[PDB]
Amino acid sequence: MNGVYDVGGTDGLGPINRPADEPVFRAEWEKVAFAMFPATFRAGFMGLDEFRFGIEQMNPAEYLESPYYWHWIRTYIHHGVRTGKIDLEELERRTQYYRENPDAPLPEHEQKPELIEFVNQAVYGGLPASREVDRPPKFKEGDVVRFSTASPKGHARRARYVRGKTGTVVKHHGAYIYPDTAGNGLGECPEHLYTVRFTAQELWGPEGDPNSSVYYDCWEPYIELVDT
Amino acid sequence: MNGVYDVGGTDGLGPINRPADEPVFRAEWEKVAFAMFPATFRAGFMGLDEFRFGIEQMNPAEYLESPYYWHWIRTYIHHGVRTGKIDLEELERRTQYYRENPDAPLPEHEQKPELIEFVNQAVYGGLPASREVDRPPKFKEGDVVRFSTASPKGHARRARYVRGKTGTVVKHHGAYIYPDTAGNGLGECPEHLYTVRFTAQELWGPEGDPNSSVYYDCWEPYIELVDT
Amino acid sequence: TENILRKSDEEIQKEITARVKALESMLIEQGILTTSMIDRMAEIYENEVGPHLGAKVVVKAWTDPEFKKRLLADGTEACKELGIGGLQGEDMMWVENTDEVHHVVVCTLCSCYPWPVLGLPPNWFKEPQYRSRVVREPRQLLKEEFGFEVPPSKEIKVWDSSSEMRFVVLPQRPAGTDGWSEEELATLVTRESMIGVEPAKAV
Amino acid sequence: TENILRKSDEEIQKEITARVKALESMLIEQGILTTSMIDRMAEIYENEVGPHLGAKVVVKAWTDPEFKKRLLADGTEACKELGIGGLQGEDMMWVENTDEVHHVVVCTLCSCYPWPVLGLPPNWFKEPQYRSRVVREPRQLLKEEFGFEVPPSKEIKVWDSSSEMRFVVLPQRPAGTDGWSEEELATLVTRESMIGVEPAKAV
Ligand SMILES: [Co+2]
Ligand SMILES: [Co+2]
Repeated sequence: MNGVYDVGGTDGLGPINRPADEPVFRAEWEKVAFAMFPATFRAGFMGLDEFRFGIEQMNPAEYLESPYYWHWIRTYIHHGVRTGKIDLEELERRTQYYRENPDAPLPEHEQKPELIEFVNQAVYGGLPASREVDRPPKFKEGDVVRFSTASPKGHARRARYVRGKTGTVVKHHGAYIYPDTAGNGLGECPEHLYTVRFTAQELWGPEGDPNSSVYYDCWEPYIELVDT
Repeated sequence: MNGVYDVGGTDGLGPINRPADEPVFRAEWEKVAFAMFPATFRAGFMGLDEFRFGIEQMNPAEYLESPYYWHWIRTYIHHGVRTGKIDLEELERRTQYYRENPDAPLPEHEQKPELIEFVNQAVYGGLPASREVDRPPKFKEGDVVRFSTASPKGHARRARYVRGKTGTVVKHHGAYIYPDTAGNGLGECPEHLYTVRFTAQELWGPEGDPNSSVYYDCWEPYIELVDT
Repeated sequence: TENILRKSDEEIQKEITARVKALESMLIEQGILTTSMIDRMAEIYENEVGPHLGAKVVVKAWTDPEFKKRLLADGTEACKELGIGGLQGEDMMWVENTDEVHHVVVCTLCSCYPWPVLGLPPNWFKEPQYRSRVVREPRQLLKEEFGFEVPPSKEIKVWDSSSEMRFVVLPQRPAGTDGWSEEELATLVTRESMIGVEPAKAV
Repeated sequence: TENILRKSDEEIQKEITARVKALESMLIEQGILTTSMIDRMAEIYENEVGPHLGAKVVVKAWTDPEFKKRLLADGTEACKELGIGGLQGEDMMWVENTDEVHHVVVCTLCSCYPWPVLGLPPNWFKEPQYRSRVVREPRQLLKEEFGFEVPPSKEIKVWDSSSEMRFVVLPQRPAGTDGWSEEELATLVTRESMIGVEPAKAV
């Protein structure tokens, strides 16, 4: 989607806010937000691509100025409601309950060794998105390609700043989960992945740095051949 | 500039909020904001193009959700500070004064017939931006042109959605004040103006309406010839 | 749309009111703004300049083929025949709706609107929702927001006012109005019909 | 940046805290989230996984030409030699800074970062300011924000992580470090030097 979240190249966002140092988690709620990532993933709320799409659908004004982990909370709620796992009305009632009683206890529950097992496995083993496909790569290093001008209303990894631009294939990485299908609940449908080099002049015109290039990853359907 | 204000084509902004009816001015402050337009213009705070640029430089989150006329206030303050006509510290002090004393009187002042004269002249006579230039038009109806991919950091009327796109010249309107110079305090520097037609498929790819076209006005430097 | 970071409308209005009164006090002291100048501008756009002016132009075009030709050839000059023109309407280009084409106007970059014939634009026209979507999904927007269904085979031309040229839609004359007076026809011309988000009133 | 519509940081934190505790209570009742699972995830990224891991990889590459070749050929496999890898670092591609080229990484679309070697990203990396500007004005950003001046003649390659491939910068080894031990060299490798916003520590 052509969401505001796709900020690459956007002007007027202001100076970078960067403290000399900071903690990993600025508040207890952040630790909870973070931990809900593997929790909702394991529960089937969504995959990684869908996770991103939920955030992309946020109110732009809220997205631009809210604490980072709040974006994660928004996507959990989005998918919880989508899958019917979260009842919004009950969530609203509980929110008010905790507003009025911030120190009220959390529900009684049993600890589950399987959840710790999942955490250790996901953290140290990873959640690889690489997949094998039957078709060979359509492109190769050195190929001059043009990025698609398609503008899907659903999830995609097509930054507005690279659309319709011409670049050179830097490397073929093999096949991976395809965002355009995965992020929209349409399955993995793996596609070959390539890193493509775009000159700053190609991306920004005369205002671009005369000695800079941006490397952007493109799934096979995103690009078409110009010069082999 | 590549500001968020350039919303044409942006997804996720939400449903249109449209009451069955509404007053021209929803509050007294809106009438004041509106009237400050000809007041600051006459005072030399800025021209029309600079007026727009001041709004484009607003905090995006504030821009997207603030009442319309607040945008006007922001541009008045922006240019008042730029020209040195408005002292920010004094403005802040007065703001707090009126926060604490909302019914406090406005400064004593004499009415000026010249200001009413200006209002009547601007309203009924207009502030025409059409200008005469020595050079003849470079393009004509029927010409197939391509919109520039330049990305000026200052003011311009180059919507991101039309950049690099190919269209057909619909009409030559004569020469007008050029935004790229005017909005950046560089003078009128008039350029010929053209309405260009872009198909929805050209702008949005396969997601575009198969039977729609967008007409966008382009100053001469914005477009280059493809096919005469 | 919900934004957990946003203050209440009440608090927002209180803050804006104070900031505006503060800025106003300074411009007043500078001698560039007065209470009479404020009242005059407001009076003009609250009671003098409005969509009834554009309606007069539309009905004249509907009942005078020659004027219609002049209107489509040079909107500014044609409107001057009726004493209509001025601020933010110095350059007007009228576009004719037909059985094959439907026009709709927008200012994706801000809020540009033909003040001399329509007065100040309604808030929705100036907001991000309409502006962002109309150039991308005009057919769906017209149906969903305005209950106006434009057949897939009928072309929708969206006019984005990126320059000082102001686009105005000349809606088609509704059926069953043969021989109606200009005054009677005017009751069918709405601000929405001249923006292109709705056709002129039926019946 | 100032936004007159925005609530105070205090009110924002109070609201978020309540909403998170509410959502947490529901996920707990569903049996998919527990207090031990929360504490375990936090413990890992607060004390176990951090930039000290990436530093180990950097110093090994600096002192072992063969490992460096393997690192640049296949980042994931090379890092596995040191028992480094996992979540959000399943696919790593390391890029070498030289006298002719400087690399800098970003995730313009969100916040993608190589967790296995750098831990969780600092907030500025995840924010709109850095993300929007680095692909457009990398040279000016490095100078203005990080006090890092990259000569106009030196190419700046910006790597945007649009896929699961995670880019990591192998900074140049600072001068005057001949014969230093891997432990001593590690003191010069910062999280910033592996993002590309700063070179490794001088001296
Ligand atoms: Co406008
Ligand atoms: Co990211």
